[PDB]
Amino acid sequence: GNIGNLSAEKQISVYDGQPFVDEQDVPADDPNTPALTIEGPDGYVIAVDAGTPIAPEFRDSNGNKLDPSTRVIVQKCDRQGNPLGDGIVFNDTLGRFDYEQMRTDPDFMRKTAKSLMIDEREIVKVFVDIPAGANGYDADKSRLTLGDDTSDFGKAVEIVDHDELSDAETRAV
Amino acid sequence: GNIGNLSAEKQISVYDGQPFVDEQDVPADDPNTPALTIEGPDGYVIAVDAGTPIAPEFRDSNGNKLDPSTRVIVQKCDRQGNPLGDG
Amino acid sequence: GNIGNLSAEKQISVYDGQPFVDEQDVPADDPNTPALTIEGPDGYVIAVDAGTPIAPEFRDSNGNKLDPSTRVIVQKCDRQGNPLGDGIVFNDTLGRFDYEQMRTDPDFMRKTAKSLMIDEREIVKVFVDIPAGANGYDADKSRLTLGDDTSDFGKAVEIVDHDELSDAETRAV
Amino acid sequence: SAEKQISVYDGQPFVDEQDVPADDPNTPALTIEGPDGYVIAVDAGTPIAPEFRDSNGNKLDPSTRVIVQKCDRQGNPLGDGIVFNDTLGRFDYEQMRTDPDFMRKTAKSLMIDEREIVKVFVDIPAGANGYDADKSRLTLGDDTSDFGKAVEIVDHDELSDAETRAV
Amino acid sequence: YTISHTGGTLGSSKVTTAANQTSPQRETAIIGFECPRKFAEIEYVGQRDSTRFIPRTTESITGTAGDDTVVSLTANIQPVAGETAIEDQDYPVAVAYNVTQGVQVDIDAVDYAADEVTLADNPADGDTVKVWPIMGDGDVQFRLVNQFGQEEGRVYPWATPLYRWHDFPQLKRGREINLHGSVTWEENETVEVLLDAPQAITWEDSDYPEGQYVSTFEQDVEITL
Amino acid sequence: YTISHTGGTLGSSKVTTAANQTSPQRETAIIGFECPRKFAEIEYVGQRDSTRFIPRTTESITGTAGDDTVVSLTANIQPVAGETAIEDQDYPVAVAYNVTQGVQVDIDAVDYAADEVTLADNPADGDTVKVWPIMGDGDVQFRLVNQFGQEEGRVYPWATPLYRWHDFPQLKRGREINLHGSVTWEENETVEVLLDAPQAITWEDSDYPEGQYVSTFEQDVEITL
Amino acid sequence: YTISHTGGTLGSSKVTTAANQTSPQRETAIIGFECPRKFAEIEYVGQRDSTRFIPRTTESITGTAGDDTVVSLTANIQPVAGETAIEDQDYPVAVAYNVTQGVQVDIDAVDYAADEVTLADNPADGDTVKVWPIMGDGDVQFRLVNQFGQEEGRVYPWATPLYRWHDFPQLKRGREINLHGSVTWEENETVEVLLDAPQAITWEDSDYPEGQYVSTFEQDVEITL
Amino acid sequence: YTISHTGGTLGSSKVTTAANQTSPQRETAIIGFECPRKFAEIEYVGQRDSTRFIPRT
Repeated sequence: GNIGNLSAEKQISVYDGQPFVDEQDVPADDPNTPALTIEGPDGYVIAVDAGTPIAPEFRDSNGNKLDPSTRVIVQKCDRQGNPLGDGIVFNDTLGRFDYEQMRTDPDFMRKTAKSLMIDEREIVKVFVDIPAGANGYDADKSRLTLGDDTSDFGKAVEIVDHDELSDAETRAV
Repeated sequence: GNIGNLSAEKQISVYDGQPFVDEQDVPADDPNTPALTIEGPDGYVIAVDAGTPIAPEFRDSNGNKLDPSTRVIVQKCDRQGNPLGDG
Repeated sequence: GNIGNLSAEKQISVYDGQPFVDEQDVPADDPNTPALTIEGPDGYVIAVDAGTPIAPEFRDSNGNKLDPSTRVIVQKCDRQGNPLGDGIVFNDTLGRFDYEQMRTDPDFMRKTAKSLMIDEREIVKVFVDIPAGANGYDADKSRLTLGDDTSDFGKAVEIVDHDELSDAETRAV
Repeated sequence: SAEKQISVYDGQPFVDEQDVPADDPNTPALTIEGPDGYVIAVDAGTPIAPEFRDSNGNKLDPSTRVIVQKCDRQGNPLGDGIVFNDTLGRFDYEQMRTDPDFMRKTAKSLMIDEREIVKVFVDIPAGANGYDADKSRLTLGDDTSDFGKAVEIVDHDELSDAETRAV
Repeated sequence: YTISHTGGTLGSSKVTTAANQTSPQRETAIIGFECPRKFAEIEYVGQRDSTRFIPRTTESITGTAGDDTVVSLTANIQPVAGETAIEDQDYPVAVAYNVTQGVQVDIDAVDYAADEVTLADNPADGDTVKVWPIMGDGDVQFRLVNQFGQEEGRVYPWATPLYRWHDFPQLKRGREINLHGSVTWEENETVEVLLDAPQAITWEDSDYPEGQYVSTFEQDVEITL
Repeated sequence: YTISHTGGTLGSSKVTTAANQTSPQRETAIIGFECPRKFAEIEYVGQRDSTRFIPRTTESITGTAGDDTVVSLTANIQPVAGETAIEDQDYPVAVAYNVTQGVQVDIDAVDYAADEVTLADNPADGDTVKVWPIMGDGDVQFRLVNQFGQEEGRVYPWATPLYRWHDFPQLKRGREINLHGSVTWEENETVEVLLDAPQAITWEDSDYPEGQYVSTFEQDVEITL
Repeated sequence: YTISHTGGTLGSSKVTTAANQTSPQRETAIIGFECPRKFAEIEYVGQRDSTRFIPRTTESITGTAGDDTVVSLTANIQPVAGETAIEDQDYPVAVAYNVTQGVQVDIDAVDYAADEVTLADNPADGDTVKVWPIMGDGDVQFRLVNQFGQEEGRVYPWATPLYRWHDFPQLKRGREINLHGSVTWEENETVEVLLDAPQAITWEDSDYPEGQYVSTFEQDVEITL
Repeated sequence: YTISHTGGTLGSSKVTTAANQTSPQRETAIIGFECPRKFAEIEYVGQRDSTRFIPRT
């Protein structure tokens, strides 16, 4: 009655429900406020290699999709909450997306551009640039699905504990 | 599910209702009108040899047999419609 | 004022309205009645390569679709119309198709198995096997689209006139 | 060539249907017997369209279990040699034979000779309403898509069948 | 090892199909000789293998006074391969049965050309009487179908006029019919005899007097074990 | 040295002619693409250059009680890309306009076999309605005309039926039409879209609701400078 | 020497367990796949062998005048496959049964964000209806237990959010729900599926119309003999 | 192996076509000379073989 051992590389996805990320409601027209906020898991490393999908199911309080004019941005920050300018992976609109099938069919899938990597306290943030006419943001009725851990399409996200030379080279930012 | 291949020379018969042969009712005493016409089937070739039989059951509208004194003639023609005399 | 000279191999598709093809309304339960009847066009030669699609948009007099368990059959015959038995290209059903899109996406483009080659008088026939309960065949409302001559997808059919040794080797079936 | 690429369905005189009670799986639902002169070959990766319904035309319970299973010439199952085992509910009767993305294929190849038998076993719950293969049917394989796969049929050729009788 | 043996209306197997044709001139399947699991293969050979065929149709009339005579029957009648008066023939050109009295009736006279006849007695005014005469025009041939129900070949693709099967006595060597073409069967396959004709044909009329079967098809073949 | 342009309903020049066909079923000149002074020469390439054709015709009716339905319009209507229900289609199979109210109509439903439609607003008795549906049957091709007005030769002497342009979702890449043949213009020369169809087709009806042009013939081309 | 089977709700034995959880949020055993003596050993492979899970729970309501709508169901609903309207789905998000009339009910429409629904048939006052909607939130995983009844451990301790099984079109290849890790069984050993979430999943409602099991677990697996 | 003939208003067969044009200034087909099955081919050589036309309205 054995399971079979594992690599340290756990191939998963990322979503609001996990206990190391925070959501937050958003007013009308501030890009600067962080809607999402990952934090480092305090001991493990996350790795999002290139070509990684997103599925940002953002809606209003009334269940409707936001205006496609809004632009979504993902961005790395330091261990204090401050971005770097570089390290950005994604800047686009919701008009690109098909909520009906954005996480389904690879033809419609929207992947990152750059690789990305996370130490025990590193942070990624989501920024949402909106006009005034929007109906804000309701995080309870909205969510995200980052990556795929199920399909023969898309890719996953690697997570690992600290191993010696792996972390020796991984801390080389 | 076999059938057996065939020699090219198919031994058959001929009758009125075939799609390379035409009928035409004739008036009383017109010989030059062709009652029956046969034409080549556009791709195959026919060969009749002598001693070939006939059942030429020619009747009227009421079906009663004709005047037995009637004459019949069968003749090859040109590609236009003109009989040859020869042949 | 130039037009551009042409090869003999005209790449086309085939349908009912063309003047070398005939339709016929059909009852339910004869798999032998020729619904469609192609003939040689009296001088040209047709070649359907193996790997050719079909769209047999078959319906009833009330416009509805036939029973999907219906079987469509396509078969070559002689100059007198007697099928040769062999030289079959098709044996499948209607339920396999989807009339909404059966001539659009290659994922649904049902195609032939073998090649085909028509002399100046050879004939192709199309047959239909159904149970009794159906609402028959209404060719006046139904149609067929054989091959494509418009898309980057699919293939077409080659019409040609008589080139000498081409025909000499072609007649050697 | 001698190899013929076709499909298979119920309305053929090498195949038998048998309407079924509620929840008696051990009964043969369907049966395929050899044709006594030809030889059949299936490769793995081959679709199924088990259009099973009730007397009243409605679909069965999704939680049904289906098996295709080889048997000996006697008719007894070998246990091994299964090609497929899944639920009806996995399929979509509206399009289960149409889109390859919805097609569901075998997990093994298969070979049938002049006496071998394939059986179809069907384990249904208690409450449902039998199975009438009059209004239901089946179609196995396709020879039309570049996708999918056909089934090979042959007359007896010497060397291949000589290999084949080493089972 | 083989034998020479005949298939027929019933013959070896009570699965052969016998159906009726159409009035629109579309060549249809008269009979289907399906092969069983009992045997291995069958073989039919034109120019060697004898055949026998008595086709017959069914018409009807109503009775009125003086109507001892029946009109043209939509059928070009022939004598029975040499003879005109029925009593000396291999078989009757036609037979008549009154339904009300429910009996066979004797035929008196014929006009084959006009396709008319005259009976032994006058029917009752208002009665009904049916007639079973032979078939006239039509062209006939042979076809094969696999076990899959799809076509596999017409045999010698040139049909024959139906009338000769009347116009020769079939029970006499030389006079018997030897067609052209050959064909071989398999287990679940089926050969089909086909016809195109103006008129309808019949089998199994309850009121026919001479047997349960108004017409007959028979063919001698070879059989493999 | 060339680039890619498109010829259009207007195209690169306000001399392109738009005329309609006859009711006597005989082929006519639909459109004349006349090459202008501005350019050097024009090239068409079948199997490279896409083409789009939204034809649309005209019918008219008068209102009275119970006229929520419009007839079989003498046109073999077809679904659009296979799709039927209006709001989901690539473009409307048909539109209609009440003249007296002077407004657009929205449509409930369609029956394609009987070629009928079902509206929402029962028009008034004595009122007038126009309808603009697609065109159904029709065989088109391209013709060449010199500066003199003489026919040189047709392109790829094999017509194109109309209804494929409706059957395919014209905007999807690869699915879009690519006819056959080639042709090249000169300065004062003309090319002509010809059609044969039984129903009259239109352009530029004032009472259209969606746009000042009801029907479009767009084509991709290569151009020299 | 191995083959591919499916373990499921019932599968290869009547010893597999199915029970429900508690409302106090702390996970419990939903299903137990016990291995039989019939086989030798069973294998799981994440990322290879497909898996399927249709969860469905129970709600109850009493009717009165104007009770066409059903309120926030304590249940986070998602449009299946992205699709909102019912009959376009791969399966119904929700089902309704009147017990007083003892019959199925058709649903009119949905609001997903408010988590409310609108039926077609107004119920009666004093009448009782039950509803079978999907399960929404919750966290799942597998677990292992020896022959004794002791935890051996989990597999890949990253509980998949339950609504993913509702998101994708499970019946389509390439999108099917696979997981990460592997595990091998032995004779008297039992794998379990465990869950935690607020609402109480249900099987085996006799009054349910569309099947003798409302909610299903299925999983392709590998077997030795 | 060839000889000469005349095609005409009636000519070698009654499969020709004889129709009239339209008043709108657009050309039509006045006459149609269709070949029969009788002859393998017909040939007209301008500058060699004459043509005659007596039109009348």
